[PDB]
Amino acid sequence: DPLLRTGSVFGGLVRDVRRRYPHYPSDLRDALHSQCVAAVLFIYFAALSPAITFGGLLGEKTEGLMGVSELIVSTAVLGVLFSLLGAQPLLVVGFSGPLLVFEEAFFKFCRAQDLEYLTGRVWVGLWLVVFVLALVAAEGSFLVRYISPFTQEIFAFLISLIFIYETFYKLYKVFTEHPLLPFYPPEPSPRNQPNTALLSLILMLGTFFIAFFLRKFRNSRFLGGKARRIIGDFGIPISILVMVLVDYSITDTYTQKLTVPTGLSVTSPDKRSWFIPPLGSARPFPPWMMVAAAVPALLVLILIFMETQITALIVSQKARRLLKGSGFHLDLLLIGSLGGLCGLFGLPWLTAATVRSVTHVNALTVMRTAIAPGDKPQIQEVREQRVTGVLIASLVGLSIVMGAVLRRIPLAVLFGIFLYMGVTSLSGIQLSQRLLLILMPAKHHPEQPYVTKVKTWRMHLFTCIQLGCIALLWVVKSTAASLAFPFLLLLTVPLRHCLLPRLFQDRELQALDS
Amino acid sequence: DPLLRTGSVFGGLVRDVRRRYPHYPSDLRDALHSQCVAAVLFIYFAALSPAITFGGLLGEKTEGLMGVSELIVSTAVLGVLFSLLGAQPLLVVGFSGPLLVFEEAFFKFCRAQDLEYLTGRVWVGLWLVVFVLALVAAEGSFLVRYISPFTQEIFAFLISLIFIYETFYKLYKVFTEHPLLPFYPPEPSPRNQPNTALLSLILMLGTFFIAFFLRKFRNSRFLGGKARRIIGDFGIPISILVMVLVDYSITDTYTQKLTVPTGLSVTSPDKRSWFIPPLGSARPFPPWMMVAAAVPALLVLILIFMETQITALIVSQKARRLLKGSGFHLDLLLIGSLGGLCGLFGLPWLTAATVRSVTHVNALTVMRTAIAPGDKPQIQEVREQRVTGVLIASLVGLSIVMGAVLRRIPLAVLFGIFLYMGVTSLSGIQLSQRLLLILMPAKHHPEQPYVTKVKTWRMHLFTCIQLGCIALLWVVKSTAASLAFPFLLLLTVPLRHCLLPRLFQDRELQALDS
Repeated sequence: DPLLRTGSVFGGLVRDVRRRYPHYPSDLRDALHSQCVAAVLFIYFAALSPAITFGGLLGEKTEGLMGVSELIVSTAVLGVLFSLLGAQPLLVVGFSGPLLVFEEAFFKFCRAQDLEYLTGRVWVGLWLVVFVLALVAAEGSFLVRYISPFTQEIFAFLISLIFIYETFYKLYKVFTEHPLLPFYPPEPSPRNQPNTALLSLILMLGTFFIAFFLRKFRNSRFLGGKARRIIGDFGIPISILVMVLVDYSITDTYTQKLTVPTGLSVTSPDKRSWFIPPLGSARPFPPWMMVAAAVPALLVLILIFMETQITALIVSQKARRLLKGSGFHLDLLLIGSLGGLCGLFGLPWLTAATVRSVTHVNALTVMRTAIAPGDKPQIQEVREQRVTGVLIASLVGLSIVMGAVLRRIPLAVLFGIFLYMGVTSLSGIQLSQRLLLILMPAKHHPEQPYVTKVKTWRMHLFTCIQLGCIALLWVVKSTAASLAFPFLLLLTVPLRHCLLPRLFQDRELQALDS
Repeated sequence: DPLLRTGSVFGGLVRDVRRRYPHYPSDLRDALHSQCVAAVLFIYFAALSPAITFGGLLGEKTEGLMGVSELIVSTAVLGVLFSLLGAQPLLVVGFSGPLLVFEEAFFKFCRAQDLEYLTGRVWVGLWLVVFVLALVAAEGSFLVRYISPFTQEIFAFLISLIFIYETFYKLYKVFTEHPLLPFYPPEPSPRNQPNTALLSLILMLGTFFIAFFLRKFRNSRFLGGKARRIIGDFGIPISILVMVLVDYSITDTYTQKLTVPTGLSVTSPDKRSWFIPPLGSARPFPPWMMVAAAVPALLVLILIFMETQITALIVSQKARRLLKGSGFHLDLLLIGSLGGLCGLFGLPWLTAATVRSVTHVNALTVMRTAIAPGDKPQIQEVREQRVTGVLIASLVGLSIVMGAVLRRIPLAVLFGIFLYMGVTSLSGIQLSQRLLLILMPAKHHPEQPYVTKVKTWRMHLFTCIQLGCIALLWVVKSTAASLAFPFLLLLTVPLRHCLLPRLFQDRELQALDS
């Protein structure tokens, strides 16, 4: 009962510490295996590239005050500290879309009112620290009890679908940068190049298909059991290596490759330094802004709380075989305090990433080797340890000096890897199965509890409502009112607890939503 | 059984006629279905393109005396006549590699000795007619009882493997014609074009994958039974149409498309006409050549007999559920007589095609709709009829006036179709399963009779001998002694009946070889 209220200050934090910390030597010792190396290799690539993309976007939005080096430093430090001290070290922290939206909105507001951006960020971070401390001290993290699988399913489905859409849009942009022309006259990034878009498409599709086939090879009957396990664990590194070697042989064609800043320096050394004074550098900071910085801090608190808590709920489901324990009070305090203290040095705030954390958990799952003939395998265990997260964060931080190795990797392989991640993230959601059941005839449906106890036409209405909510949320995100997206999602909790009981019966709701 | 000897002249032919002809109205009536249209559409494309390729090669070899129009006319006429009068109308006649080798060798011999090529062909055809008549009149087609599944498996495996190899070599040649260059300066088929090789590869792979996925969609549970059957039957036409539309939308890049001669005319109107005089056109024909033309007639007879009878054996296996009957004496007489009479008009000889006939039979197989869950489907029936063969031959003959429609179809789609055909032709051979069983561990082998009654290491030696024979035959085909390939295959019949019993026991041989 981790969500019960105890009635004493900081009770949940003490309970989480006492529950999780004694397992520390086991956490250190569980990392001696060959699967952990493959997980590290996969998640390092899964986590490095979004940092570069969001750093480029952030540098574009904020006129070069924050860029790629700041994001890399923040990711490395926060990931190392969280994996060393967190109660759930399987979460992966990073940047996200809503954080970028908030940063751009706050930059516009600061520019309009003739205020300094970084000092405002400092005061926002201080207020966020105060609010998070006050929330944790009152055991305010027990409201996660009211987040039903309704909201979790909506959130996960929307996030994964958006992930896939952005991957396909990134592929599409190349076909407009390097179009297919009749004539290519002979001649500062290159533009209008031959054989580039088609080669990128081929590399992406090849990486995705090799990864998928190697993953399917695990459950086959060829070769020995040990060889099958070893080859299946290293499927994605093998795909990446094979496609990189294929691309390396063809040297006539231009392909875009990874770029990483060299050296540990701030993006704009002329404008700012590493430490941002809280009282103003060139101008005095007005006290009214110091007092009024609470509202953006409130918005950041709501965003971080929603994202982190929903991700922790999704990761710690009962069907995923999580044993050592979960922390709902310690992780929130760590993330909030570190984010608030990051404001002093001009670094962006971070939150737990849903797809990255789910992929990290999936990479460490060990299935039963005694697969029943013609039966879907069942999870045997999950390797709980802290070494992989620390290693991933350290590699992300250390990538600034490994530019020579990284400049040999094209982006299409990463596109294929992202496509595989997004596709495999959608197979763990009940909404996906209930959505596939629409096409199938009513007599082939499985023996799930929402099929036997619920009429066929009363189960499709639930899916219709969920899809309507997902579409409304996506539409709101796409328009100029995206800053209200974290609030609107929070409005699906009353909907399940105030309006759904008026339509569905209790016995139908208990089996449909569980 | 049709392979017994009766002891009276033309006994087998009379028995075949009396067995098959009464089913004629059923043969006409069984063609009223939607699957027959899909079969016609698939096999028309499967049969048209090899005619064009072999016509080009034949025109290259024989200095324009025989080309594409002659091959098209011969294919159309012989296919129509055979499908109207044959005892097994599911065979598809056409040209093949060994026939091309014999034609080139005979052309070289005629050029060396200063003789006319077409008159020599006329006399060779007359001697072939005489030999085939003498062979049939003595019930000489009872020796097919000695062709064990050993030889049939070797032949089918070699043919399909060569098919796949030629498809991949054609793709490689496409790559070599239009290389990937750094610069493409602007300046008789086009050469050194951009975006051609990669687009051709993409079209081939897309066609193959769409066809495979639509074939797999048949056994799923989505949609109704009628919709599943209809979509599965038309999988290959749908793939072709989709990829043709995809290629048609992109109008910037050059891709090679089907070319077909226009009009019904001989390839070289100056050199020759439609009728070849048997006594010599410009020079008297020496009688010694007339007498001595028997040896090439013997070679042609051996080739046609072997390949046609092995194809008829493969098609009429007991596991394929053939009901109406088979003809081993009527088909040989028809093919031999038509080939011999083709010499007078300067047309090439034809024989049954193994891959084409197997594909035609597969396209007409109806499986049981009551598929057991998690079980391989069982064949329900095969549609026996004469309409599809006549329609395919008529379409092949008529394609000389449909050039406008055909000039919009690229060759990469046909490459993908050929790849699918060659891949699906290898799944009906026991050698394929026994070759896959090498990789699997000894405890996962199925309950086939060659697993229970034969030791594991004594069933791998059989496969090793078969693979050695296949490799030796391929090596012989590749070198300059390819003209002896039909003989060497015929030497595998004594090997199974004189030497294999000295190694294997009767119990092992009876289960390993049917």
